[PDB]
Amino acid sequence: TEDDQLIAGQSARAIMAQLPQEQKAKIAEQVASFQEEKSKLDAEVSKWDDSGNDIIVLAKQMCMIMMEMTDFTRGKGPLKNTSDVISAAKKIAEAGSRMDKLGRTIADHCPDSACKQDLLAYLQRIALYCHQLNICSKVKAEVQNLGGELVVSGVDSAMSLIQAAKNLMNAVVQTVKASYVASTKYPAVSWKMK
Amino acid sequence: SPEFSRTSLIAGQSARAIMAQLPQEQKAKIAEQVASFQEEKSKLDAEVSKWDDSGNDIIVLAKQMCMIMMEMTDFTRGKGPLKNTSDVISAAKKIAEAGSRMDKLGRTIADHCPDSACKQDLLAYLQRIALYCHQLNICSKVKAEVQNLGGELVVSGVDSAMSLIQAAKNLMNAVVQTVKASYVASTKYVSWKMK
Ligand SMILES: [Br-]
Ligand SMILES: [Br-]
Ligand SMILES: [Br-]
Ligand SMILES: [Br-]
Ligand SMILES: [Br-]
Repeated sequence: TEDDQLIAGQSARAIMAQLPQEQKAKIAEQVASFQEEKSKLDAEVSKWDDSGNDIIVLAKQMCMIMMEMTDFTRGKGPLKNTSDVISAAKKIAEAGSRMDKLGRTIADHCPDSACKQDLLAYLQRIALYCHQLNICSKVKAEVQNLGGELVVSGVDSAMSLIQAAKNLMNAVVQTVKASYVASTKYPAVSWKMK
Repeated sequence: SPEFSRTSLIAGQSARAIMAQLPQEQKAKIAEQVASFQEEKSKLDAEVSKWDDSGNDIIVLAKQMCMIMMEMTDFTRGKGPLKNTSDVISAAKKIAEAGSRMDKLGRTIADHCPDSACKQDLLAYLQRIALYCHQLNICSKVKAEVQNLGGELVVSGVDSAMSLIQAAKNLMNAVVQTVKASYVASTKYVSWKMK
C-alpha cells in the first residue's frame, strides 16, 4: 500500500527532493512567501499568553503542521508519502474546526456588528483554506512527455499546496486579531498580554 | 503523458500507465526482448497442444505459469491486468508456487525413472525452474528509475522491464524443456494421454 502511492517508483518526498533546480527554485520562492506569513503569525501570537487561550494554542499547532508540509515540498521534514501529507492536512482541518468553534462563541457574545461580521468572515476563510489544503494535499507530482522523454513535474502541486497554506496562515492571523477585538466588546478564551 | 486513474481514491499515474508511455526508444528495446520471449512461449504452445490436461498436473501447471508470465510481459508494455508494482510481485509469487508444485511432481517422476541419463536431464531442468522462479521474484521487485539529466528528472523503465522479460524467458524455456523431459522420463516407466 506504500507502493500503491509511489510516483515513478519512489516516495513522494523523495521525488520533491530530486526535482530539477528550476522547479526547486520556483518552490523556494513560494516557501519564502510562506515564511512572510509565518512571520506575521509569530509576531501576533507572541503578544498573547497561551494559558487559557486555546485559539493561540491551535494557531501555533496549525502553523507547525503547515511547516511540515512546506518542508515536504522541498523534499524534507517528516512527511514521506502522499498519505502523510493528506493526514497532515486532516490534522490542520481538525484544529481549524476547533478554532472555528471558539471563534463562533466569541462572535455570538459580541454585539458590535462590524466586529462580529469581520470575525465571522475570517472564520469562513479558515474553513475555505482548510478545505483547500485538504484538496491540494491529494494532488501528486505528475509525469509528462516532453521531447521524447518522460519527465517529472511537481512544481504546480507544491505551489498550490504552499499557496493554500499561505492563505490559511493569513486567515489564522486575522482570526486571532479579530477574536481579541470581538472579546473586548463582550469567556472560554482569556486574552492576557504576554 | 501517462494515463491518470483512481489509485490508493485520488488521481495518480500507475506503474502500468508509466510503462505505457515510455519513450519509443525505451519501448523499442522492450519489444525486442518481448519478441524473443514470444519465441520461447510458442515452443510451450506446441508442446502442450500435444497432450490432454486430465490427470497431468505437470501440464496444468505449465499453462498456469505461462499465462501469469504473459500478464507480466504485457505489464512491461503497459497492458494486461497487473496495474501496480505489488501486482507484478504477487504474480511472480504465484508463478513460484506453481513452480514449486511442478518441481515436486517432476522430482517424483525423475526418482521413478530407471534411465539414469533421462533422470539427470529431467532434474537439471527442474533446477532451472527453481532458479528462474527465484530470479523472476527478484526482478519483479525492481522499480523504474528517475535520473536528473538535461535539467529534467526523467523516468526510465527499460532496465526493470528488460530484466523482468529475460527472467520470464529463461523460466519459459525451462518449463518447456521440463515438459519434454517429464514425458521422456515417463516412457522409461500423471497421465500422458494425447488428444
Ligand atoms: Br537541474
Ligand atoms: Br518549471
Ligand atoms: Br466568549
Ligand atoms: Br492505468
Ligand atoms: Br505475450
